Amino acid sequence: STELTVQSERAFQKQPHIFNNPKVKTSKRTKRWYKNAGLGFKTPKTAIEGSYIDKKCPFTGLVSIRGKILTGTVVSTKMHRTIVIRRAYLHYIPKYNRYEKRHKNVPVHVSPAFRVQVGDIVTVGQCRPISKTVRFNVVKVSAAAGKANKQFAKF
Amino acid sequence: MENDKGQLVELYVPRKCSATNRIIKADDHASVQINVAKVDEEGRAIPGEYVTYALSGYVRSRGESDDSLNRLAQNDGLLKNVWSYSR
Amino acid sequence: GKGKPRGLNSARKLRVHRRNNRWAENNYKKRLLGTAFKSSPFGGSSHAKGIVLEKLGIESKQPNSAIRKCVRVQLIKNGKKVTAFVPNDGCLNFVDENDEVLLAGFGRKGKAKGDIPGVRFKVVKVSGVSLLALWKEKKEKPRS
Amino acid sequence: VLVQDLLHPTAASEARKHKLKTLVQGPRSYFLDVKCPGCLNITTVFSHAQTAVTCESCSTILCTPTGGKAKLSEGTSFRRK
Amino acid sequence: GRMHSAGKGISSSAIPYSRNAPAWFKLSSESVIEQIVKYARKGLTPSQIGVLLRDAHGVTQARVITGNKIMRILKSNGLAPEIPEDLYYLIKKAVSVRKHLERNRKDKDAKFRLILIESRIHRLARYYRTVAVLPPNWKYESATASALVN
Amino acid sequence: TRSSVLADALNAINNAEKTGKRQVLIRPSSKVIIKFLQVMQKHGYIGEFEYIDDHRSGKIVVQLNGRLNKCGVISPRFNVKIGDIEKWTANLLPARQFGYVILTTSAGIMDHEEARRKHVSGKILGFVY
RNA sequence: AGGGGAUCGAAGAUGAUCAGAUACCGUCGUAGUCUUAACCAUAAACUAUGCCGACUAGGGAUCGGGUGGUGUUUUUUUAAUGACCCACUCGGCACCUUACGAGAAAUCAAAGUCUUUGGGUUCUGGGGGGAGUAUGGUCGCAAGGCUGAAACUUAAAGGAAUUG
RNA sequence: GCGGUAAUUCCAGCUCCAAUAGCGUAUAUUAAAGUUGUUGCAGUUAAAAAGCUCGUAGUUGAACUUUGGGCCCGGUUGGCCGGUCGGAUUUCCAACGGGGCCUUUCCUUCUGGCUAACCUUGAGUCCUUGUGGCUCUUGGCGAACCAGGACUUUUACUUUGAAAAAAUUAGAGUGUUCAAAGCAGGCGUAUUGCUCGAAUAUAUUAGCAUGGAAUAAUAGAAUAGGACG
RNA sequence: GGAUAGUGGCCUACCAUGGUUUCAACGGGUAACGGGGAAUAAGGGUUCGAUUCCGGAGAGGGAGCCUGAGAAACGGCUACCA
Ligand SMILES: [Mg+2]
Ligand SMILES: [Mg+2]
Ligand SMILES: [Mg+2]
Ligand SMILES: [Mg+2]
Ligand SMILES: [Mg+2]
Ligand SMILES: [Mg+2]
Ligand SMILES: [Mg+2]
Ligand SMILES: [Mg+2]
Ligand SMILES: [Mg+2]
Ligand SMILES: [Mg+2]
Ligand SMILES: [Mg+2]
Ligand SMILES: [Mg+2]
Ligand SMILES: [Mg+2]
Ligand SMILES: [Mg+2]
Ligand SMILES: [Mg+2]
Ligand SMILES: [Mg+2]
Ligand SMILES: [Mg+2]
Ligand SMILES: [Mg+2]
Ligand SMILES: [Mg+2]
Ligand SMILES: [Mg+2]
Ligand SMILES: [Mg+2]
Ligand SMILES: [Mg+2]
Ligand SMILES: [Mg+2]
Ligand SMILES: [Mg+2]
Ligand SMILES: [Mg+2]
Ligand SMILES: [Mg+2]
Ligand SMILES: [Mg+2]
Ligand SMILES: [Mg+2]
Ligand SMILES: [Mg+2]
Ligand SMILES: [Mg+2]
Ligand SMILES: [Mg+2]
Ligand SMILES: [Mg+2]
Ligand SMILES: [Mg+2]
Ligand SMILES: [Mg+2]
Ligand SMILES: [Mg+2]
Ligand SMILES: [Mg+2]
Ligand SMILES: [Mg+2]
Ligand SMILES: [Mg+2]
Ligand SMILES: [Mg+2]
Ligand SMILES: [Mg+2]
Ligand SMILES: [Mg+2]
Ligand SMILES: [Zn+2]
Repeated sequence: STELTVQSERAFQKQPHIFNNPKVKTSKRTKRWYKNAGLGFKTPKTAIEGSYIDKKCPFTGLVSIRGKILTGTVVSTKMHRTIVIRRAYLHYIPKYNRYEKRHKNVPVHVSPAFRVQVGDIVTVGQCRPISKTVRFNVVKVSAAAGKANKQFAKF
Repeated sequence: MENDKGQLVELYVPRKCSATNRIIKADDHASVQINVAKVDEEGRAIPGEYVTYALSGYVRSRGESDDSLNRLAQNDGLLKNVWSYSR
Repeated sequence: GKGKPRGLNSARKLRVHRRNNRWAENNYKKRLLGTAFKSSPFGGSSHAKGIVLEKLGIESKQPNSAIRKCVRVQLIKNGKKVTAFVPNDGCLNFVDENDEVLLAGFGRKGKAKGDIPGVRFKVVKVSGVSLLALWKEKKEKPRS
Repeated sequence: VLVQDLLHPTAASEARKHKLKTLVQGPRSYFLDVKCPGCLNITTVFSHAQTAVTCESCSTILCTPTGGKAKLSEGTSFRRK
Repeated sequence: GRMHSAGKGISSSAIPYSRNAPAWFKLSSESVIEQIVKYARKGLTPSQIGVLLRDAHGVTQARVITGNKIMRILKSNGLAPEIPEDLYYLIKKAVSVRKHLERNRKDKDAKFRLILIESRIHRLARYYRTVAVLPPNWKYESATASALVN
Repeated sequence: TRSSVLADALNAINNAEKTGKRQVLIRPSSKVIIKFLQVMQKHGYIGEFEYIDDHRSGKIVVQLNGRLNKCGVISPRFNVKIGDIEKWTANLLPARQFGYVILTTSAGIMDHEEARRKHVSGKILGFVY
């Protein structure tokens, strides 16, 4: 999320150990740092362009993505800098030789590099424990808006 | 119904209703077999020479015994225009 | 198809219906309600040892006409009182109220046996010496 | 029955069936060119109008709707094409 | 069939096998497209236009002479109504039924048929809402429907 | 509403032979029906069929002889792992020698014995004998 | 809760019958029956038979719509009409005969196209009593509705048909 | 169901049956049970279709979008032959599979590394009247995957494979005297060792890896805010 | 930020209002340690596994802690309850 005035906390936000010497008159005004997550996941330009300060970002922060990579559809965007996705799957009962619809919701951190809204399929990647429940991080958006621009007024 | 070294086993290859090509079993005492004579030059039905058709009991019960014969005897020769392939 | 959803993703509906309809199964019902533990003088066990209160002349049901010799027993582990049969002509001379008999099921899954009304148990031992043995001559009943 | 041609049905027993039960379904209505000699020009009318068709120039009449085929009005010619 | 009754009538158009011309039919796609927009300008429903062109004209069906459906012709030519006409006539009837019911609270039968009409209304709307032709919040409201049609 | 277009095709054919007929009109002629009809005539349980072309889903006319006992469809197109095809043929085929269960694999719609040759599997469609 | 209260009439009172006769039959007649405003939500609410779709068999009636006519009748001057007749075709309520088929049978064009067992889907039942009882929940002004056990008991209960 | 005075059921004698170092009983559970029915039940009247209709969740859901034809490579059974001192491969033949092509035909995609295969051919030719045959460099095949950049509609199913404890199970070898077992053992110069073993299979949901592209979903270009350069 | 060997509402402060659910959350029951496995032999299943191996938990019931690489140890200590 984080929207407008990154310096909005009691503690000054900053990237760790990314020093900017004031004696040397610079034009970028803040030496910024970013990494490439890996597995061919494009580190989106908004992470390099933007000036957010999220330390749980997989592109600008101090987490790493390793292990399971999962996808799922977004079902709530009501938490700040974190969402919840619904991953669906059919589960097999042998005795009847048929299936049943099951599902699990996965809480997943989302860097302000991405702008998400409910309905979007998203690719997440497992990282270290981020919070009490978050064990995945949003890493690539597969939808755009779920045909939102094609829902305008009369012709 | 052969066996390992070709020898014909399992007696009694049954008949077959020429209208349905289904089997005419033993106890099918409702079936039939119709012998048609072989007429020659100027009358003279040849005795002992037949054009035989066999019909199941199921066909004759359903009434199709008549209509099915017209079709079977016509294209086998002994009918001039009576039967119709269209309706 | 008459009822049962034949769909390939209808397993939940098919499981739950089974679950539900098992309850009409008399045995499945008892097994999950733990009836043997709740009801059923025996705690769910094969036998149960108890103590003789009084010797009863239970009169057989129709069309039979007899006096079936039985004993009212107060089970040790339970205190539950139970009237139980003493089979084998004689054998009511062996019991002698206040004694310690070993009851057993009658072999009808509850369900009192025969012309004997409301007797779901039979005696197998008294004073720890095997009713059968006393009947023949093999053992003798202990001191007191 | 029990053996017949379902591919080449006779033109009569076919013609008598319902418009949907023919071998390949098709309409049984038609169009027609109607004209009263008061005018020079013709007007193509549908056989089951539902709309009382009026002609080109004058506020005249041509036909009234019914349950089915339109009742063509007073003396007028027609042809099925 | 008959989603809201028990009748089983089979009664449809037998569309001709000939997908191209009548071939005794004259004037061009220009001729009838112009003729469609003409009636659409009067305000006729795409159905009325199709019937008025079937009888008084030689337009057996407008999809043949012109490669476009009548509703799509009005759309392109900026005559597309706010809501589809079936959902219009459903809402239209629902209002009329309701206007009758508010005047006769003793008419159990009309209260019934209202439910049947409205249930089709809500189901149709859900379809149109799924295919983006209605904003993804559109809802039929009794207190606002009579404003929507008349 | 019509659910398995294949089911209707096969039941019409079974009700045909049972009634002693030699032909049937079937509706409405999906691809899989043809691909099913074609497997039957490969092993001679029907003669030739003709696709008649309305400008709709289509119609078919099948000419059947007398060899067909019962051609059936399996309502849920169950999955069959290659170690279960024998379990299917065993349940619903009159013997080991003859009869075919026809299933649907990635390598095409094909009777079980062919599907054993190419060594591929998938969902089960129906059976012919 | 108003109004209405002719009629018939739970209740009650009677006359008779009966060993008795709180009944059947007769008399009187309260509530009710009718209506408005609100409740109640049950009937052998029945076809004791779910819905959507496919296929499978002959027959003549009738209902509604439609198509066909050098058909009949209404005459005016020939029509137009209207009613009627004949053939067809959809969709009705049914009936008749068959049974390939099904069923334990009675019977059933579905209750058929099932051990050659799979079109989609909903609901209920699992020996008889106990018992639609106890308990809790919930709805109702009430009466009661819906949801709804167990212990114990029991070898039968039951269905259709056959002979008596 | 027997027993109320000739008891084929009780109490015994006699004789007889069944299983037998074992046999009965009680309780539980499994089979019989298609009386829990996915396979596979029943519901007119035997137990069972809600009084009726709407209807959300659930389950389900019409048809149609590269088919058809042509060429090539090399596999595994089976035949008619056996060349050879039980088994062998060529040529002749079918039969059933796999790979790759050209038919308007993404194979994600460019930038080199590499080339295995020929439109190649540079000479001819072991040799059956020669396209039977391969060693063989100087113009001319991409995909066979490396690695670096740039991107990718989603799934279900099925194939194969990796990853995988032992005991248990199924199962091989082996004469614990047999067998349940065990994992031994078997050969000699049995006076200074020889030597076979201690297999194989199942390991099913999920996850990983790979081939397939039927069946069944999903997404796309309609106020063009489209597609390539 | 503190605390931990370290991640983490693990704890604190500040701020926000979120998190789960008929695809059954939450609650109740279990005469419930989980698994390799066991019994029953057409198949599909049904029932069982305290118990020879693996994993977990405990040491009368709770809590606390010393030593130490490793214990919240009990044939270690301290306290309360029995
Ligand atoms: Mg928040
Ligand atoms: Mg019940
Ligand atoms: Mg007593
Ligand atoms: Mg409906
Ligand atoms: Mg009805
Ligand atoms: Mg219909
Ligand atoms: Mg209509
Ligand atoms: Mg009155
Ligand atoms: Mg009285
Ligand atoms: Mg009196
Ligand atoms: Mg009284
Ligand atoms: Mg009722
Ligand atoms: Mg009735
Ligand atoms: Mg009929
Ligand atoms: Mg009969
Ligand atoms: Mg008795
Ligand atoms: Mg005597
Ligand atoms: Mg005697
Ligand atoms: Mg005697
Ligand atoms: Mg035994
Ligand atoms: Mg199955
Ligand atoms: Mg039953
Ligand atoms: Mg009854
Ligand atoms: Mg009943
Ligand atoms: Mg009913
Ligand atoms: Mg309801
Ligand atoms: Mg489909
Ligand atoms: Mg595998
Ligand atoms: Mg925090
Ligand atoms: Mg709150
Ligand atoms: Mg549940
Ligand atoms: Mg426990
Ligand atoms: Mg357990
Ligand atoms: Mg069972
Ligand atoms: Mg255990
Ligand atoms: Mg225990
Ligand atoms: Mg411990
Ligand atoms: Mg102790
Ligand atoms: Mg301790
Ligand atoms: Mg100790
Ligand atoms: Mg210890
Ligand atoms: Zn005019």
